[PDB]
Amino acid sequence: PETAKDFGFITIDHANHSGTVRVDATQYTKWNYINLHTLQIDSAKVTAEGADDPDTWDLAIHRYDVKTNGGEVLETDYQSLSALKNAGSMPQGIFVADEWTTNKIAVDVSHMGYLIYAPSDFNPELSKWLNVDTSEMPPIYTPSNKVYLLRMKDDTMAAIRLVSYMNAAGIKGYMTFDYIYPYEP
Repeated sequence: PETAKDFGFITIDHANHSGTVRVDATQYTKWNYINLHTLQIDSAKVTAEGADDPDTWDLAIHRYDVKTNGGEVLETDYQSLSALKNAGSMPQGIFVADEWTTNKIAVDVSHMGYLIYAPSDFNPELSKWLNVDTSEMPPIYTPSNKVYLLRMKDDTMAAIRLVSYMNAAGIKGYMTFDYIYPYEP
């Protein structure tokens, strides 16, 4: 059995500043908004005319796509939140902001010659957490297994690591990630 109690902040550890988020991102018509500040989940429709973003959010997931709310992401070389925590040093690298896209966020795959996209923000760096090789029949799914640093507008930081992109039946689009928020070396 799988209820609504199986989605959202399924794990919260206020002492360790850690937790686990699980969202159903199988629909092409929806954004799943995550608020790491309030430990809250929300969703809204996304059409060919864009989306209705809530007043407050830190990141959003559509299928395997990620967008941030004026945030910037760095893909670290660490493959564990523990490995990052132990390093005791801020990982160096260029933080990547969102890009404005008109051909990335698919909202209608019913013409699959034609594929309808939403004009939308997109973070190409955090979305690296899953690679989908479309030149293969069927496509090949390769998770980076890397730890991502998310620097939000207020200069607070989160360390995100995708745990799974499939449910127990192998259905793709059920996204589970572990985080450290707020992350401080």
